Amino acid sequence: MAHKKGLGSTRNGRDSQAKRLGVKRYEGQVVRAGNILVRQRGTRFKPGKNVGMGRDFTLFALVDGVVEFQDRGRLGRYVHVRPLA
Amino acid sequence: KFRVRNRIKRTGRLRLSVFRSLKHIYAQIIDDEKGVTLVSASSLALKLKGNKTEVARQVGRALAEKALALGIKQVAFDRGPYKYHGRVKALAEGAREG
Amino acid sequence: LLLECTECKRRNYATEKNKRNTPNKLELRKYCPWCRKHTVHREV
Amino acid sequence: PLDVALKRKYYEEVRPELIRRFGYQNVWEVPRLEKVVINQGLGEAKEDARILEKAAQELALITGQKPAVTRAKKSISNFKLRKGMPIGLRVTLRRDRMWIFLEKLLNVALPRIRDFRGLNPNSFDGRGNYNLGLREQLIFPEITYDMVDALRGMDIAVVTTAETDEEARALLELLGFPFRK
Amino acid sequence: RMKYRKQQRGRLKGATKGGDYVAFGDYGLVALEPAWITAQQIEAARVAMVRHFRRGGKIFIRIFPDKPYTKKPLEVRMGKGKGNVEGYVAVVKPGRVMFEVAGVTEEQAMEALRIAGHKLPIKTKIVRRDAYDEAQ
RNA sequence: UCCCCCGUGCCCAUAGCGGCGUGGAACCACCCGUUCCCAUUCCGAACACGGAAGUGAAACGCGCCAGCGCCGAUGGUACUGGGCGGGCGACCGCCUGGGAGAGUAGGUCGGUGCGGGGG
RNA sequence: UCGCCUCCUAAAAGGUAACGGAGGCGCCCAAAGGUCCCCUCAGGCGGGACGGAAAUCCGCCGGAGAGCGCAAGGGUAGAAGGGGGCCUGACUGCGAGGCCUGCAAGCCGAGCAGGGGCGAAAGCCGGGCCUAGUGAACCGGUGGUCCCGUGUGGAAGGGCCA
RNA sequence: GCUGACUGGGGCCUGUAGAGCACUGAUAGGGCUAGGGGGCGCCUACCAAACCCUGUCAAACUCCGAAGGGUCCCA
RNA sequence: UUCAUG
RNA sequence: GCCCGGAUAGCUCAGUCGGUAGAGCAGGGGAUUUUUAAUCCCCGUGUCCUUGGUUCGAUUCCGAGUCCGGGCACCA
RNA sequence: CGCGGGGUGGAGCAGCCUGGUAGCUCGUCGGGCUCAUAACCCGAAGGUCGUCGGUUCAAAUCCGGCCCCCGCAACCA
Ligand SMILES: [Mg+2]
Ligand SMILES: [Mg+2]
Ligand SMILES: [Mg+2]
Ligand SMILES: [Mg+2]
Ligand SMILES: [Mg+2]
Ligand SMILES: [Mg+2]
Ligand SMILES: [Mg+2]
Ligand SMILES: [Mg+2]
Ligand SMILES: [Mg+2]
Ligand SMILES: [Mg+2]
Ligand SMILES: [Mg+2]
Ligand SMILES: [Mg+2]
Ligand SMILES: [Mg+2]
Ligand SMILES: [Mg+2]
Ligand SMILES: [Mg+2]
Ligand SMILES: [Mg+2]
Ligand SMILES: [Mg+2]
Ligand SMILES: [Mg+2]
Ligand SMILES: [Mg+2]
Ligand SMILES: [Mg+2]
Ligand SMILES: [Mg+2]
Ligand SMILES: [Mg+2]
Ligand SMILES: [Mg+2]
Ligand SMILES: [Mg+2]
Ligand SMILES: [Mg+2]
Ligand SMILES: [Mg+2]
Ligand SMILES: [Mg+2]
Ligand SMILES: [Mg+2]
Ligand SMILES: [Mg+2]
Ligand SMILES: [Mg+2]
Ligand SMILES: [Mg+2]
Ligand SMILES: [Mg+2]
Ligand SMILES: [Mg+2]
Ligand SMILES: [Mg+2]
Ligand SMILES: [Mg+2]
Ligand SMILES: [Mg+2]
Ligand SMILES: [Mg+2]
Ligand SMILES: [Mg+2]
Ligand SMILES: [Mg+2]
Ligand SMILES: [Mg+2]
Ligand SMILES: [Mg+2]
Ligand SMILES: [Mg+2]
Ligand SMILES: [Mg+2]
Ligand SMILES: [Mg+2]
Ligand SMILES: [Mg+2]
Ligand SMILES: [Mg+2]
Ligand SMILES: [Mg+2]
Ligand SMILES: [Mg+2]
Ligand SMILES: [Mg+2]
Ligand SMILES: [Mg+2]
Ligand SMILES: [Mg+2]
Ligand SMILES: [Mg+2]
Ligand SMILES: [Mg+2]
Repeated sequence: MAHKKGLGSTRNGRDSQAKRLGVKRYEGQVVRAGNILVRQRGTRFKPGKNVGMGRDFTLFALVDGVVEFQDRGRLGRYVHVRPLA
Repeated sequence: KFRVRNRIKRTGRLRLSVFRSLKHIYAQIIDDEKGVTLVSASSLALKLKGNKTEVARQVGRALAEKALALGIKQVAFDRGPYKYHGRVKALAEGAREG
Repeated sequence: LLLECTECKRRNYATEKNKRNTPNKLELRKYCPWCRKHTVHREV
Repeated sequence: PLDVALKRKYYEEVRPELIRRFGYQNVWEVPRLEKVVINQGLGEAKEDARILEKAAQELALITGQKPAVTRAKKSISNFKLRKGMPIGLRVTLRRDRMWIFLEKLLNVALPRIRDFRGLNPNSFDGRGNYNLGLREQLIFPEITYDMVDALRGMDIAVVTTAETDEEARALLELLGFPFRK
Repeated sequence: RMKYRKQQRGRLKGATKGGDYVAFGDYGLVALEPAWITAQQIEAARVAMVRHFRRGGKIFIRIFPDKPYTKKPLEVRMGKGKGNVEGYVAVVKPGRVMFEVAGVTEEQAMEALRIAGHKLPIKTKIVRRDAYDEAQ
């Protein structure tokens, strides 16, 4: 007979489309001016030398150079592009 | 604490860090990205007795002449506990226009 | 309401968003227009 | 001025008395005096034009220093005021102004609280920091009945440079504070 | 009793923090296979033991059901089930000591913890005493 | 060339906290005053200026201490790329490379640049 | 239920599903924006006149457990928190370069010029701590405009810019 | 026209498996002890917060956190 | 002129 | 989005087509009062929406703005 | 078995507006009336606002969700 003796109102099918966060130019990448480095929501990666912080903390290289990182422990995880010549 | 840190809101180079003591006033041009102090100037261990506004002007004159003694023209003021005031560095010879 | 600042008996709506109950009523903001730089720009 | 009478009594008797009392090893080791704060709680910000900043002028004419209205940090709905703003009066007296206020307090004001068997020497407890309340604010030598509308009991707190409570006890009891024993 | 829970099945994989030693009491039931020990099986084994050695000693239930076992009410598939059919379930991996009896003699302890293992769905060992320790 | 002090950075707690003594010739600070600049929703408390009468008492510097903290190996398990099996199952076993976390032994109250001032 | 945001499932890049788990948005703000200068939180311990056990005040211990308009994370006091002063950069032209993506969108954007804000100056400012707060097109409206104006001058009506 | 999948060497990123309570929560036993229950005047069992030892658990917890994976360079 | 019952 | 009408007391409203401010109900007091109403007499809760303005003086007239009740109209 | 709707004084109900301002009738208690009860008149008083957990400065108000009660559906085979 298949006495379909139920229903059910779900309430939790909802998700925002994900944002492709994170870092995009790792340590040693040869980036250019305006090439964004970190796409983040907080400021997990603090901007160092020659790296601007964006409006939503998008780190991005202000010069033509090769990226290098450092974890300054208590201070933060600075991402700075050291320029080349 | 005086946690003020109008230090690290200076990333432009040639950081003129001051120090307004009770006795003297010291001043020193530090270089950034390679932390080496380039020139410096004390006040009372250079010149005039403790009339501190005028001698803080005169230590700045001596420091800017020391800076043009090796040719540095664009710098950036420092010492977060400043309250830029009677500790004067109203100067010539440094084209920061401070 | 969405209100646009006009250069004073002139052009150049500047198009802000006011919060009308909280203050409005001759919204006055110095603003750079398309022509003749800097003015007073009362709203609407 | 600079020659407050209580300040002179401190600088001429009490500091060598505390030295010859405790066997100090420094002139700055003696408990100095650095703070007399006066707080006025004053949760009165209802309707029908309840201004009540006459008490600020009243406290200013007592002490000699215009107190600041301090906005409430946390907003609690038990007493109906909320959202920061309305009232709490604080004044902080340091040097010679603190000394002339204590000349007005210790000799003229307390001797009078309506019974006044003394102060409460269980009130220091660990820091320097002797705190004491006032039920009736008009014991002071400036303000009698015809300058107010209601009773505006403040509480003062005098802070010493004393590490324990025994040191500030021995300081203030010779500066002129009586106590209960 | 708190933060939102109709939580997932997980998987009863490898057991290392799932199983260290016997700490409280003397003797201990200890599991030999990962299984879901319900609150009903916990209460069932515990009131087997406390009624076996009557008015006896201490029976420490070191596990605790903290996982909402969920059961749909015999229908198709629209969302998670209503939750907590008998209730909550202690996710138990092997080597975990489930019950410990304290002070009561070996003849009651071995014929009590055996009853607890008989009402539990897990093949068990029963440990005596003198396990892992740390003090100098 | 070395310790002493002052700033100023680097590594970011192996350098922190709390102790326990020492420092005052200088330096640095507290201090003595608010006229002077500028000050604090009150208060020269902070900030600032004048001073130098006094003091290291705080603060700070520099030593010892392991109490808390922090770091923490050697191992060895966990876990696992990769392979190959057992297990109706839940899952487990072997080989191959990696290899933690906690823990334990312990290590530890700086190390180091730069410019001044001083015996 | 239909779009958007936050976690998680998502298997330590990204993305990833289900009528899987759990919450939110359809706004707000002329100061909750900019800049300059200050200040530090919650808590707990005590101590204090009405005073709640948390009003206000004082003193210690308090490195983030407070706050950031709002859900949730990320972040954060060496400020993004709170206060004060001055203001309009909630500009106009652009924009190298990227991120992302099927296209369309979305997002960051140093730098140059005009013209200003703030500051002594270095600088910072093209909205808000950030990711939600929305809507392709078409058809109209409204304000300008050196554009077109059906032979010509002009209007109608168009475009363009808002 | 050797760049490719793959691999080796480097350098990073990340927060899963593990694991641990440093946080957000749930927690088991014992000691300590703020507010209600026994007549309640001080008073009486973990009938009950925080601490305290000893125990644990977590996709929406992370002081840590591998295997790996991703990317860039030299091969 | 109102107004129910013991 | 335009077009009307209105802002007069606690409420609903009229306005000599500027020279005086008002009803009606509500509220209160007072008279009778079996009950409550009804009835009777007397007082008000009044910047006449807000300002600007025209006039010698403004509710009145004029414009602006705000709330306020509608009428139609599209609605991409 | 799934929707949506209530829970508010002894009972029956208004409600409560982003949350701060809680009542109505009858019933009740005391009085007055009456020979006495009715009826009527006068004074008040009574409620953890369904429990619970949630954001909130604060919940009865808003968000869930759980227990009773109500109204609906439970169809095509
Ligand atoms: Mg920016
Ligand atoms: Mg500096
Ligand atoms: Mg509109
Ligand atoms: Mg160090
Ligand atoms: Mg010690
Ligand atoms: Mg010593
Ligand atoms: Mg000396
Ligand atoms: Mg110092
Ligand atoms: Mg000392
Ligand atoms: Mg370790
Ligand atoms: Mg290890
Ligand atoms: Mg040490
Ligand atoms: Mg060391
Ligand atoms: Mg990922
Ligand atoms: Mg801000
Ligand atoms: Mg107290
Ligand atoms: Mg008090
Ligand atoms: Mg915070
Ligand atoms: Mg919101
Ligand atoms: Mg964050
Ligand atoms: Mg300001
Ligand atoms: Mg595209
Ligand atoms: Mg775009
Ligand atoms: Mg988006
Ligand atoms: Mg925002
Ligand atoms: Mg079309
Ligand atoms: Mg023609
Ligand atoms: Mg023509
Ligand atoms: Mg344009
Ligand atoms: Mg795990
Ligand atoms: Mg825990
Ligand atoms: Mg957490
Ligand atoms: Mg790695
Ligand atoms: Mg992956
Ligand atoms: Mg090659
Ligand atoms: Mg009748
Ligand atoms: Mg009758
Ligand atoms: Mg009868
Ligand atoms: Mg008879
Ligand atoms: Mg009217
Ligand atoms: Mg009216
Ligand atoms: Mg009319
Ligand atoms: Mg009538
Ligand atoms: Mg009538
Ligand atoms: Mg009248
Ligand atoms: Mg009047
Ligand atoms: Mg008029
Ligand atoms: Mg008029
Ligand atoms: Mg329409
Ligand atoms: Mg009621
Ligand atoms: Mg009822
Ligand atoms: Mg009665
Ligand atoms: Mg049919």
